[PDB]
Amino acid sequence: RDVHPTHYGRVCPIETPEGPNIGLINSLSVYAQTNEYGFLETPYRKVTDGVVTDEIHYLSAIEEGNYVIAQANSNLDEEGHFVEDLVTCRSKGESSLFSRDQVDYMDVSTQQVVSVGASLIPFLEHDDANRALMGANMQRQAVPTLRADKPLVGTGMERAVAVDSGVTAVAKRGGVVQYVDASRIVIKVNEDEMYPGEAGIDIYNLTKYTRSNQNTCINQMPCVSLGEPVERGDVLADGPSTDLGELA
Amino acid sequence: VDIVLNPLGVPSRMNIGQILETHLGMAAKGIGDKINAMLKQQQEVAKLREFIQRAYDLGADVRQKVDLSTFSDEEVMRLAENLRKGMPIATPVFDGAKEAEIKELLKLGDLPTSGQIRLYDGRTGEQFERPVTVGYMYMLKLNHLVDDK
Amino acid sequence: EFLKPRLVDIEQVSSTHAKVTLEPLERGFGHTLGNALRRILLSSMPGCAVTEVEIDGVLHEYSTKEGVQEDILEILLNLKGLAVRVQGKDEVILTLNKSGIGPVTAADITHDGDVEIVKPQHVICHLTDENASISMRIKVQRGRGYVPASTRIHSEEDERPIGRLLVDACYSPVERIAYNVEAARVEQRTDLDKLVIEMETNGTIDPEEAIRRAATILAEQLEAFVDLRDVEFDPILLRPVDDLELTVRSANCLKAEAIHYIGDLVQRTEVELLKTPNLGKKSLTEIKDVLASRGLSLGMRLENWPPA
Amino acid sequence: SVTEFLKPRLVDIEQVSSTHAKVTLEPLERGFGHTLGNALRRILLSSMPGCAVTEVEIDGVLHEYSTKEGVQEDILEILLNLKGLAVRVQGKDEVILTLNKSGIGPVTAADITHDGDVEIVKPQHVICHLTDENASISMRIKVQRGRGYVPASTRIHSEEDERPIGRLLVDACYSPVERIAYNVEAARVEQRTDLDKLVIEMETNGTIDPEEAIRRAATILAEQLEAFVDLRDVR
Amino acid sequence: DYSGRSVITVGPYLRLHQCGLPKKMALELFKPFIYGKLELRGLATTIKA
Amino acid sequence: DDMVIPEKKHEIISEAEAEVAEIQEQFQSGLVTAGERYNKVIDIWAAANDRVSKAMMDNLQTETVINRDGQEEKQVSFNSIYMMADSGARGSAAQIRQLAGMRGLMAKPDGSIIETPITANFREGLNVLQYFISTHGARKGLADTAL
Amino acid sequence: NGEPIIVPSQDVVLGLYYMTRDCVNAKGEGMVLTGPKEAERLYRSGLAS
RNA sequence: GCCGCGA
Repeated sequence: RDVHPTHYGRVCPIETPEGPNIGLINSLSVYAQTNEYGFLETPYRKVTDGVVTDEIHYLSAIEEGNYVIAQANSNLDEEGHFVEDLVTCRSKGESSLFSRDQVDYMDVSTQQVVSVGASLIPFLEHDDANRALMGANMQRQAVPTLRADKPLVGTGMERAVAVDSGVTAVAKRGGVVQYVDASRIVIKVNEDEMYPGEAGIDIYNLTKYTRSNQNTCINQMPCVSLGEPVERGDVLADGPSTDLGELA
Repeated sequence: VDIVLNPLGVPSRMNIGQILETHLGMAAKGIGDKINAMLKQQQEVAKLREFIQRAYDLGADVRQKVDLSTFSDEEVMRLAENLRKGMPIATPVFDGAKEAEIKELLKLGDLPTSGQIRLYDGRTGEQFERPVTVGYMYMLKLNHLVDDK
Repeated sequence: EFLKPRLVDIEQVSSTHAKVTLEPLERGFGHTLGNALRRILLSSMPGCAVTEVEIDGVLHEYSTKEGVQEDILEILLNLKGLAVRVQGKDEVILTLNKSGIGPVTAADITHDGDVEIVKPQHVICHLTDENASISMRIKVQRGRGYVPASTRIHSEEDERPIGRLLVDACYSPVERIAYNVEAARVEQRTDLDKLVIEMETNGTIDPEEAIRRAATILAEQLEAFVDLRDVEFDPILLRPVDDLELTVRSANCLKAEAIHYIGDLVQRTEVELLKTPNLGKKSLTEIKDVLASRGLSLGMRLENWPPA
Repeated sequence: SVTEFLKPRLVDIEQVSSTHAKVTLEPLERGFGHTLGNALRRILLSSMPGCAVTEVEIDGVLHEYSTKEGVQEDILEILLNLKGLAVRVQGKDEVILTLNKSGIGPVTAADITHDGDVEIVKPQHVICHLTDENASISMRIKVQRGRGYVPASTRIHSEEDERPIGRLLVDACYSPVERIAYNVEAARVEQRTDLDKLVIEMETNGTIDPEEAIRRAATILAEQLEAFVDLRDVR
Repeated sequence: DYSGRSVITVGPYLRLHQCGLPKKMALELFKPFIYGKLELRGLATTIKA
Repeated sequence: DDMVIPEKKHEIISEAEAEVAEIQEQFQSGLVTAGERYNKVIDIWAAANDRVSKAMMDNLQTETVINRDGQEEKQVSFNSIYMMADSGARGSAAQIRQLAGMRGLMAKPDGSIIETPITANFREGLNVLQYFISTHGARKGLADTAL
Repeated sequence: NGEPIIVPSQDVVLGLYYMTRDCVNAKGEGMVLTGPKEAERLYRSGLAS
């Protein structure tokens, strides 16, 4: 039930149940994926000479223990070279300071260690770890209200969470909106891309007030008004606790 | 004010994110109030666009390149009408806004730099001796209600 | 020996924002008057707000109407913000019907006899197809404070048809109010205080009428200080005893034992009244039988016995 | 319904001695208890007519710090005792009184020279315990009717230090309210539950009945609203 | 039985020996006492009433 | 702003770093064993933590330099967080140190101590490494309480 | 242990601690007052701190 | 009985 030093880019160290199941249940990090054999991998940026390139390798637990991995909070130059000749790094389950030429891999982003639930806590680094855990646990118990209200201060992950949860309505191949109703959205697809023969339009049937698993309400309201040009991947209707395609 | 919270919960729980978020939400709502006030008088779109541009470019080497020059006039009007409640900023997790950036944002919106204002008692009308940190915080209604308890 | 505050230089910024000024004030009365007036104005200011609505095809709040762009709940929340001013009436029915494309605001509400809409650009719904129409009846009532729709039950005294949508009522026009004090320009006097009160309402009520109403409320409340001074119920019971249809032999007995009311006979345990002369075991069972017929078993315990 | 508000009825007054009172009112509308209590307390505490001593003259050294010619009590304590002295002046804005004692024995308020137009409420009030033994004390006090509480910030009268030494800057408490406290509790009537009940505990220095003090404060506050209630009057 | 359970809040107006009880929680824990008082004062003669 | 940062802090921190470098050079010369340099670096980091906490407390205790009827004087500060800690209403000196001074030497993977401590408080941000380090102690304490 | 378990904590401790503190300069220095009632009067009237 | 949750 402890945080092994290999939980860096694979398993969230913050979000976990409190009383009986602490450490026995975990959440995948934002960038963590599964290897072909079934082991957790995390992305990193290759380092050639002293310039950090944009090419990306997914490293597993065994592989990342040999290379020296740089830090996300390492300042760079215009050409990509390290500004400082000395950079903090992790070599083998530890943390030390190495020259700019001994760096093998670079952390892709500052969110790599933090899962989805803890990624929506602004100023997370200013909060105690246990209180951050409490906040991450409690964020998942909130219920949708009458009107969704955007967070005046967020972390930029609200859009990704809202869109990727399937709670909203996303235009698969939307063009210009033809008809908007409180329960239907009809979009006339642009002529630039089309399926030959029979033409066709996109119809979305919004789900109105519907009982959830926790006896809460599920409702969807449109964002588009009429004749609004909608691109592919746009948000048409926001589900419960979502404002303009942003988690709220 | 809408919610009154006990300060004593902060120094013992080490929830400094509480205070930082309240200050920064106060700054965001101040920007929104400035935009709403400018929208009230129906001034020319050029000066509102200039204010929005000045507000968006604030920061210390921020990787945000939003520009209103390539933004349609009607689009600028609609954007300014959408964020009249408050400027919905986004601070990422481990690289977020610093205290200097929050304070300069507060200065932009004609708000105190320290983030604390003079509060008067609603019942007696007497000013409290110390300034109180009034801000905007995102509160959640958890699923533990007494109707089921 | 005190100067009386005169309401002078009242100015209006916008249709809602307003400033009132009380020029002559003494040293400490400024804050007292300002705080009292602010509390009175924020707490209880009579006003008008929407009480209920009736849409043609809508059956409940969580339903949807074909052709409209907003949920019926959204329509109710929009109508909650509608601000009107009425004269001489308290139950004004504002029927509105419109068809076409675009928003529907308060401007298209049918022009009633004496009802003024403060702003006609307050949209309440949208129509998104040519051949669809909206038609609804709004009831606007006059009230004082915040009355939730759920807590009122008196509206259910007469059964409401399925379709009456009850909305919450605020009744308070004064949304915001602030006050400030400054030094008066009077130079002949050593120093005087001047109070400026800024009120932001929904346009329903005039600022001067607001100040007058608050001052009158405060005066009537203070009037209580100016002169301190001050220094067996059940209908079955309480019934004539000659109504149980008893025998002749018991009528003399009951009169002899001072039993003239039904309830008194009830309070006697079975054991005690046997010692009454010539009660009769069979006659007692008849007394118990008729009392059991009314459902009053002997042996009860009352508290008080009025002579009537 | 509208324009009809709950009026407190069957008020309770728990008088204690002759200067302490506890006036109870119930029921009041939600939020009216705080308004009434705060307004009455502020008026009773900040602006009320009254009379209290202002100037003192003691024969001998007139300095702020004095040897007190061996009177067993520092002149600071004498000023403190004179500060709590309460008087009733009749038809004068200002009045000067003199007191003179010879012979060992505590001095009282009844021992000032008799003036028919100035009334002493508490004749046994002690000012000092005489100049130790076999000596005399003379004190000339000056009392003027004022309003509220004026601290001895400065004299700002006459020229140079003549007025400051003629007055010695004795603190003046014109308003006859020794203490005023208001409390709001929860009371209910019929089906309504959220009602306010007001408890007003007032202790008076004397010269005025506490209920009379409440009456005067309420009357002046009400007369401060004539300009807004005159035309908008039921009767 | 004769047992209730609910969330606790703070009352700063309470005395040391007092506690705030919901009147909906009451009238249930004290139902037999209410029946007895109703029968005693003559409001209801039988238990069913 | 209630968490007043000692302005000497970084200075002594820098000094500590310099000393660490020197012992590393000593460890590069071969005259110092791993245990000796490890113990010495832990000791010097603990001394730096103690002195930075002492400097912060000295700055934050008598912060109010208020004038008197003559010249100027100094007294116990009315800092709200200091008033919270001193009155005993809530908090303690260690939480004050974690708020303003350096977080300190902390580690609980197996009970040992990492050589490099957390030199950033909560008023300033924490690096990813520092937060991941503190999570060890957080999880250890929470699991200990839970069982 | 015999120590009083019912003891004020949190706001109350902050309420008294703020009340019983001294400042080198404030509204009122060296004033001589006859009783604690006058201290309350001056604090409420705003003439003293 | 499992699963999740609150102090």
